[PDB]
Amino acid sequence: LANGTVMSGSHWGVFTATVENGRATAFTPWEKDPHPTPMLEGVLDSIYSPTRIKYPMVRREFLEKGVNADRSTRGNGDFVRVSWDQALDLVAAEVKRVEETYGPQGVFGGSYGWKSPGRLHNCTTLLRRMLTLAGGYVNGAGDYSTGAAQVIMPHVVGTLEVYEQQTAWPVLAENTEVMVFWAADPIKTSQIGWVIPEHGAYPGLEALKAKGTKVIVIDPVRTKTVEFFGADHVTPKPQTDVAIMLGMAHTLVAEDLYDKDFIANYTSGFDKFLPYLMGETDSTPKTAEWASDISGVPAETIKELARLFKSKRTMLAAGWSMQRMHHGEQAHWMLVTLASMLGQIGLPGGGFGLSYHYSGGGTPSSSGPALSGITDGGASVIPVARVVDMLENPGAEFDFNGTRSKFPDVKMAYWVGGNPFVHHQDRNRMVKAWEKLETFIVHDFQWTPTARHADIVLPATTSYERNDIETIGDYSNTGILAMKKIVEPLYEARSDYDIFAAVAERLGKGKEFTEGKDEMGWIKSFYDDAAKQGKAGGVEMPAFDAFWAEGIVEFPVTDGADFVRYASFREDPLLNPLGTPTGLIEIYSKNIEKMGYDDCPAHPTWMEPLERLDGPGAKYPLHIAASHPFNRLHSQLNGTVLREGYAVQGHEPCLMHPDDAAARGIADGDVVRVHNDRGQILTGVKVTDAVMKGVIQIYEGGWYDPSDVTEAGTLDKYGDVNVLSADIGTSKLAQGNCGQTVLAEVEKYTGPAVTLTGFVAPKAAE
Ligand SMILES: NC1=NC(=O)C2=N[C@H]3C(S)=C(S)[C@@H](COP(=O)(O)OP(=O)(O)OC[C@H]4O[C@@H](n5cnc6c(=O)[nH]c(N)nc65)[C@H](O)[C@@H]4O)O[C@H]3NC2=N1
Ligand SMILES: NC1=NC(=O)C2=N[C@H]3C(S)=C(S)[C@@H](COP(=O)(O)OP(=O)(O)OC[C@H]4O[C@@H](n5cnc6c(=O)[nH]c(N)nc65)[C@H](O)[C@@H]4O)O[C@H]3NC2=N1
Repeated sequence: LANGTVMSGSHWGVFTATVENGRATAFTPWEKDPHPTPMLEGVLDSIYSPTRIKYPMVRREFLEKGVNADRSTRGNGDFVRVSWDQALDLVAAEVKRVEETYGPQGVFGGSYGWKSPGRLHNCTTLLRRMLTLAGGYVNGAGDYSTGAAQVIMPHVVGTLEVYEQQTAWPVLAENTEVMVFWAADPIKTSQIGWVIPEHGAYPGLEALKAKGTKVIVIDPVRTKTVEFFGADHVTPKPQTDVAIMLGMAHTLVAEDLYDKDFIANYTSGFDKFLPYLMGETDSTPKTAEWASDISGVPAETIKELARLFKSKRTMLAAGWSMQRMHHGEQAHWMLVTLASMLGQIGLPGGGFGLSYHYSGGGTPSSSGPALSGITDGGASVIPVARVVDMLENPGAEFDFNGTRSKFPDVKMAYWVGGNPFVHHQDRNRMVKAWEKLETFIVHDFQWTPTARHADIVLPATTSYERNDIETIGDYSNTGILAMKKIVEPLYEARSDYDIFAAVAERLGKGKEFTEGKDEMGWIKSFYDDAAKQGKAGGVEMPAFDAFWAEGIVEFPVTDGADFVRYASFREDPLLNPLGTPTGLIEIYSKNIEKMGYDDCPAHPTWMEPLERLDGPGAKYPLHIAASHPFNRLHSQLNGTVLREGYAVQGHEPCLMHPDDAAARGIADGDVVRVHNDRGQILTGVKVTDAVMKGVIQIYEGGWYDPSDVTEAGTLDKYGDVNVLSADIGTSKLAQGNCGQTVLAEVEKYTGPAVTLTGFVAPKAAE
């Protein structure tokens, strides 16, 4: 057996693995990583944990009855182990049957998911490459991260904005006087990257602290971002940020402080927005006092913040939680409007930024080339979060960005690299709608709730059991890494590439799928490509084997540290207008006006959400800050040793304010039932004043562990927050998810003891 070290990467960073007798025994972070993630050891563990999928399995009821199977029992763990050949024969037969019987509209291939990095072993693209050869499929559009923001921004500033390079960190360090983190916790969220992360946000944050720059955080939770900076902390009732922003804008107009020149020369539609702000249209001036009545933030505080932002070089760095809510489009649209009134857009250190908390935005871009990877080669596309609406309403129409389409009639769903039975909203609704599917196939290397609900489960390998290549730095393009194989594939696990190649072979399309190339053949072609472009661009790169021997190639930064977003638009709006219909920032959109959507007006507007903390006639008393986990990447790593560090009596933790806990006779460490009209879950409480009164925090990603799959509304024993969320569109414009629009009640759990079954494999899978 092998003994030695091997370097590779992941969504958590670059690392060196120590291998002893063919087993990985430790992951040590890259010496050049400025801030490694404590989660790295959970990544190692995920390769060997009790929930690792060993063999290909088929649900017994499905094996026995096929389409006539009782579908209500999916998830009960009654699986039968089969050989790879029979499993592959079955999958290929089912794909062909559905394609022939129902056409491409019958196969849902959106397969949303974070998967693992890698240009070759991209499971979701490989799935689609195979389905394309099979006859076609229904795809998903957008994502769960910025579903609302990515649709509204192109109407306001002309581009998606959320996934674009930010004004460089060093520019902020030298110019910014006030840094505001609005609904953003960069310390927590910068641990991860879509491609390999360089953790560039930490050096930037540390430089701001060293400078003595003033930091203000607007978040209902006193996060580590607040603590690291000793920041001025404002806590609004969740879902009221728009009211606060209107109050600030009203103040700036009232005191005649706003930048009339910026407004006049760089925006369009402020004249149509002003009457609303003044209360002419509805007899309700949007004053700081009015904002206070809604948000709970003192009127004088709202006024002082506005005056401060107006007089200092201020950067508004906003997160995405506030748009993952009902009417989410309004949040960043109003933020940009407020930013316009301040008039600092395009100035070094001023304006706004929507990606400082994500994958290193702001970290200086190098002059390196882009790496390419394998490609894939009723409406045929639906907004990702409308997946259950589609299942329930085949043939019904839906609105999206000014167009109206019909839902296709789906009979099969194939999922890889994703965990919809954890990520999607309103679990109970989803569990029932899933019965409309004749066949559900899943590939994963961990027994997630999604894998447990499959008709056919195929064991995939992790990135550590294969070779790949990937970029370091979504925005910085720091370099290219050789993701070298660390250990041999465990049990009967196979790469998604091999599995799909075998299925395609059975469809008579093996050669079309593989292109006659093997793993290393594909990898070399991607590298050689980047190398051709590199040399043409003046960047020197080694030959393939030389690159592989060293394991990494880094690129030089030329002028990337000087980047200022919107500077050219500000310098000359005549030569460099924006990509909007007017060429200016659209505070009022004529196009959106023409759409006639009741839930998405033509300018930023405060609207009552479905449910909110202290809202009129609200039924439940507490808002659940269902945000991103500190110690998991969504659901990833829940089934590893890391869980021991945060579980409370074996359950997902629930942070609760001492006043809220006392009113209920709840003590620190108690197991509590969190419930509303949609569902009920058990969590373990940690009493802390970190969360504002009226708000509890239960992160998304907990592995749903239902008591009885056949019992409607069954209790989730572990703590999947999505058992409590509603499944509705942000509005007709974007149809984004509202995963953080959640109210619930909590009571100490005194019922019978439950046994956690989510972190051990199904008995038959052992
Ligand atoms: N550690 C970690 N785990 C992850 O799962 C993870 N996922 C990655 C992905 S895909 C994304 S998309 C990003 C997520 O980035 P995003 O900004 O969406 O993050 P969240 O954690 O949902 O929310 C950030 C903050 O918003 C606060 N907040 C919630 N409700 C409100 C509100 O109504 N008003 C205000 N002002 N603040 C509010 C929360 O309390 C939280 O501190 O993180 C990325 N990074 C990640 N890191
Ligand atoms: N209430 C709520 N609040 C939220 O803020 C929220 N965030 C949303 C966001 S922004 C996102 S992106 C989604 C995340 O939901 P997503 O489904 O992306 O979550 P992950 O836990 O990353 O699941 C990825 C799965 O891929 C598997 N996997 C890894 N690599 C491979 C591979 O190479 N082969 C195969 N076959 N499988 C692999 C992992 O083991 C894991 O089970 O949740 C969304 N849901 C949310 N709900």
